[PDB]
Amino acid sequence: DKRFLKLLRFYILLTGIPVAIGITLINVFIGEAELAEIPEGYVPEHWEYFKHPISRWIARTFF
Amino acid sequence: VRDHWVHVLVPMGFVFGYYLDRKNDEKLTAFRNKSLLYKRELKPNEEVTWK
Amino acid sequence: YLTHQQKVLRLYKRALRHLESWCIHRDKYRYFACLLRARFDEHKNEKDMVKATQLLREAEEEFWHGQHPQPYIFPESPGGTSYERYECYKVPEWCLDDWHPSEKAMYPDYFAKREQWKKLRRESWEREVKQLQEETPVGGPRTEALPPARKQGDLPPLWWHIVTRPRERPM
Amino acid sequence: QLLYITSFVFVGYYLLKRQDYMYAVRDHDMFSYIKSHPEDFPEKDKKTYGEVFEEFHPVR
Amino acid sequence: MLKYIIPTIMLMPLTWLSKNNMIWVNSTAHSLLISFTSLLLMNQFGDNSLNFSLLFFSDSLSTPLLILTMWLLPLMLMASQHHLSKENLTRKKLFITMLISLQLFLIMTFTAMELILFYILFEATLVPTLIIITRWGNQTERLNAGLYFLFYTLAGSLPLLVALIYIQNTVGSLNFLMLQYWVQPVHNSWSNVFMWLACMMAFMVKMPLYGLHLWLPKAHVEAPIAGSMVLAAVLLKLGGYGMLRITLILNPMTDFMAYPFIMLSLWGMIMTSSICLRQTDLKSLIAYSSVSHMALVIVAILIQTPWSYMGATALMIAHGLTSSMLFCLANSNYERIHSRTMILARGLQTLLPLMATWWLLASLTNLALPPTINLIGELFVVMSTFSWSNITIILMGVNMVITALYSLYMLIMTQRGKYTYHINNISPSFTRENALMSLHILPLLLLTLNPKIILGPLY
Amino acid sequence: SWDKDVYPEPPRRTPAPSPQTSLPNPITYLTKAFDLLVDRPVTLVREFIERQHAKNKYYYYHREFRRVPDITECQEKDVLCMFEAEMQWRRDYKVDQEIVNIIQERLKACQQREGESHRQNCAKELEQFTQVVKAYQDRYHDLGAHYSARKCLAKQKQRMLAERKAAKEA
Amino acid sequence: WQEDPEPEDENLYEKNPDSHGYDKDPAVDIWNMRVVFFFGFSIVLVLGSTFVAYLPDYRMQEWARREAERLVKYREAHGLPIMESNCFDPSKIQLPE
Ligand SMILES: CCCCCCCCCCCCO[C@@H]1O[C@H](CO)[C@@H](O[C@H]2O[C@H](CO)[C@@H](O)[C@H](O)[C@H]2O)[C@H](O)[C@H]1O
Ligand SMILES: CCCCCCCCCCCCO[C@@H]1O[C@H](CO)[C@@H](O[C@H]2O[C@H](CO)[C@@H](O)[C@H](O)[C@H]2O)[C@H](O)[C@H]1O
Ligand SMILES: CCCCCCCCCCCCO[C@@H]1O[C@H](CO)[C@@H](O[C@H]2O[C@H](CO)[C@@H](O)[C@H](O)[C@H]2O)[C@H](O)[C@H]1O
Ligand SMILES: N=C(N)NC(=N)NCCc1ccc(I)c(Cl)c1
Repeated sequence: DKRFLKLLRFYILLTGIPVAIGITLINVFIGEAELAEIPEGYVPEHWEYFKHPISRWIARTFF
Repeated sequence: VRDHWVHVLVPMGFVFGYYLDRKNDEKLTAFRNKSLLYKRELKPNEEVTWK
Repeated sequence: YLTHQQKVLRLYKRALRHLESWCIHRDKYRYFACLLRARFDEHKNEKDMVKATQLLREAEEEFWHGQHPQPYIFPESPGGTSYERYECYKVPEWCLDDWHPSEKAMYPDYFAKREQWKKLRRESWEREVKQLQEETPVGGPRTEALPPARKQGDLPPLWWHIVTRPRERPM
Repeated sequence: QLLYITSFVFVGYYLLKRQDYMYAVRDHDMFSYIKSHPEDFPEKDKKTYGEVFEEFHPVR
Repeated sequence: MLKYIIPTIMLMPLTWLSKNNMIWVNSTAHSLLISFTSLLLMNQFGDNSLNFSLLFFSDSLSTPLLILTMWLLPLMLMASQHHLSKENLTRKKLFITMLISLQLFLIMTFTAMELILFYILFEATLVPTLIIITRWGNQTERLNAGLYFLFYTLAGSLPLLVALIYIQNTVGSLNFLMLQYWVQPVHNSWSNVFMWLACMMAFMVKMPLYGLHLWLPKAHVEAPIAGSMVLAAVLLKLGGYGMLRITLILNPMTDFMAYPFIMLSLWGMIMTSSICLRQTDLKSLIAYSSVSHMALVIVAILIQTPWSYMGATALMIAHGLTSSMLFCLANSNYERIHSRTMILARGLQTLLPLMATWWLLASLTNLALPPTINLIGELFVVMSTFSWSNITIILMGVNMVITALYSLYMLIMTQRGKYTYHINNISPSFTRENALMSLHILPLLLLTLNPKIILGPLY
Repeated sequence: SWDKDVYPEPPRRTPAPSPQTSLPNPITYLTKAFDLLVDRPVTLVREFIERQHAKNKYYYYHREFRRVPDITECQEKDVLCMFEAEMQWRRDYKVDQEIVNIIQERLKACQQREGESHRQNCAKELEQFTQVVKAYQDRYHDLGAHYSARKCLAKQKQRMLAERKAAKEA
Repeated sequence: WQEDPEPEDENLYEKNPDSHGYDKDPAVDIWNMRVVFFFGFSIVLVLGSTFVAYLPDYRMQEWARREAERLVKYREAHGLPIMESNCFDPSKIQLPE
């Protein structure tokens, strides 16, 4: 039982810690988008309608 | 490597399936840039709105 | 199953304990416990077993009327407050067989002596089975009593689970 | 194994051609009949939903 | 959907071309990668469903069922590999092939636009499921369980085939997007009463509806563990998913045709919950628990309100993970004591401490402890049926009391009390078993932090 | 931060401290400790993060949906027009749900803000809540889980017919 | 009759006290443990949970709130009703009779 919990904790932290660090660095050194009026004659890309950089990246990349 | 070549089958299936999904969209462009909601004029160097 | 003598003695113990639950105070209990003993001694020599049975039957109806609805129970007796309290901590000995070798390494002396008990159990088993086989009437045992070991160097048949049972306060 | 695939593909190719021809013939026949019998296939005048009345059935 | 169909198919050559001893490693690893990619289906819009092509589409209803389907395959592979260890290699590969083909039919079933395509794939799931039960089940009765499973389903599905073909002739299409716009009201007549029944009874047998449920306890008692997991987690939900879709074209006739089936489900859930208190077979108890839970789903689907459709979707997902977990917990005991009797092995918390925690967590979700998605779904159904009729709160309330009673009774009987003296082969929990339990409960409890993705199209 | 007109608040009126005791107020000194030990270090961290955001400034927009013909203008069974009209009706339905949520949030904030005087002081919020709920109920309530623009229209025409008949009899 | 006896049940811990329960071969047993834990926990549950948390406005729930604020601001500024009983313009409707 102790071994399983140790293994479970290790593999969750294996990607969890890098993801937690990556989210923090993204939020600090990139930040969220600022709401702006659509400039006249400008057609935003579909991924420009979302505020968070990770959300924009998901929309731009996969969706 | 002959030991670990089977590990490309499923990933290649996904790439091929992703590929076939995109070609299937190309047969469904009857209304690209023709809907009342999203119809507009093409951007200065733009050839199609989506693909 | 119970003899007449056994039934009388069980009533006498039972009535005293319920009398004790009513009286509470020791001096009061001592006084009434003596009167109750006197009533039992009033018919100790009744030789007519038909009359003796009726006296026992009437005493049981008298007990049922006068029993304490909430008698004292020793904490660890059945129905007591501590009954079965430590069953959760009792672990059978065979679980140690499944310990990882690293866990076993922390008690090298305990597990050395444990092997000597397992060896003793293995080398005793065939005698125990053969002793019971040759002491049992044809139609199987008639009672649950087990025999003692007859020879020197023999162990009483079916001893392992009695001798190695969990301790009453195992943790 | 090579001839199994080739045999199936070869026969399958011609069966597919006949299949597509028979459905084209079916459509060709159907449109000609509609053309030759306009009285049985009138162009009905369609109304909008603002004009058409549909009963409302509340779900409550 | 081809980005999921093709990789699922590729699991078959992967299994057959794997090294002899790497069949479980390879198929488990790659079916988890497929499960990972299934999260791309979360690209759901507020107005339009995700319509890939003429054949397949996803919306908020099918997406959570698809992810549950694709997550369950790797779990079924870990669950099965121990009791199949003495099987010869070719027969192990055939077993894995049946599981892969079942996933292929399921992901196509949940995404088909056209209702005859749904019917065929919905029916195709019978073949592998029957093969798994009858070939790899343990005891003699598995042959009868296969027959009851097959013929209960076909007695309902064949009338559905007639009704669907009838509908296409009249309407001109069975594409579900078209039916959303061309649907016409069903007027009262004896013809439409039987059209309504032909459209629904097949799905009711799948749920299963109370009174048509007796096939389910037989199938579970006889099926291998993977058969139970897919049966409980996904196969029952084909009935729910089918009813959620086909009720579109049965209005307003559903207003009164639902009453006999609401009474069966409202009363049936109390009777099956009470039955669970007296069951002696642990797999049979869990099977009856499923009938009780699915009774709410039937009621929610039949009363047709936004809250009930959200409750129905959440319950279907929550029940799938919980019931599959309970079967896995019951199986892990079975693989030690080789008996399903609930009273045989007691006091197991003393011998298997961590596995007793999985039992506790599984039981808490089964009795719907807030804020689990099990409660969210059940609460939403209870809210909506109260508006349907205030009196139903009494039946719902009584069921929640009895549900807690048998959920904890199952926990108390197997995990607490005194361990059975003569059972001495209770070896410690394997890493495989602990990982299997945690791969049910962890996704289930993580969904509490973001329930919207399992609330369906009406969210 | 947010539009003060959409989410109005009254002008705050705090009373100045008016001590009538010689004992020091422990809250006053705790406030100084909180400002020095908690708020000040927190503010410095935010100001650092705000500097990084300024270096990388980018925008996102609010999607604007062109109006399209609604279900009343769609010919029967013309799926292409019904589709655009139906998707529009669904978008407005999700917007009206949020309008009711905004009004409910005004009502809830007023009740908490006004304290024991809330029954009198929150009348306007209560009345506005009552009206928007009535309008929302007329539009969408009782449509069922398979709601659509068609069913919404059928419900409106039923209401309009009852309103015309009532005036006719009046 | 001519039937093999029923084999005794095998305890995987006897030959391999370090068994993970996956396979009797220790090397395969360990690999099968790693794929389950890495692809199951490290990837699907950790990355999948992160993916779900940052979905771009699932079903335009956020857009509808921004849109509702825009409409409420405009309609109150101009003295219009916040919301109307009629969803569809009665001028586009034609009642029977
Ligand atoms: C925790 C690990 C998680 C890994 C998954 C996430 C990977 C992506 C991390 C964020 C990558 C940067 O994300 C991206 O940043 C830039 C802003 O800098 C944005 O881009 C926008 O601003 C940049 C300026 O920087 C300009 O090119 C332009 O104005 C516009 O494209 C993108 O809209 C956003 O999506
Ligand atoms: C839950 C996690 C799921 C894991 C999925 C694992 C499989 C990964 C599949 C990756 C597919 C990426 O495929 C391709 O990627 C590039 C960026 O790299 C995208 O790049 C494009 O994005 C949009 C598309 O309108 C546009 O800005 C532009 O055309 C281009 O930037 C493509 O839109 C996408 O089709
Ligand atoms: C005319 C068109 C024909 C198209 C044919 C395309 C595929 C043709 C493949 C020909 C080569 C097959 O060659 C044969 O493959 C299998 C697995 O690959 C090998 O045999 C296999 O046995 C078991 C699995 O059953 C495993 O240990 C391992 O996968 C491999 O040793 C044989 O040792 C090899 O002789
Ligand atoms: N006697 C019948 N009802 N059946 C029948 N053969 N109808 C003839 C109609 C038909 C159907 C398919 C095709 I292709 C073609 Cl060319 C013609």
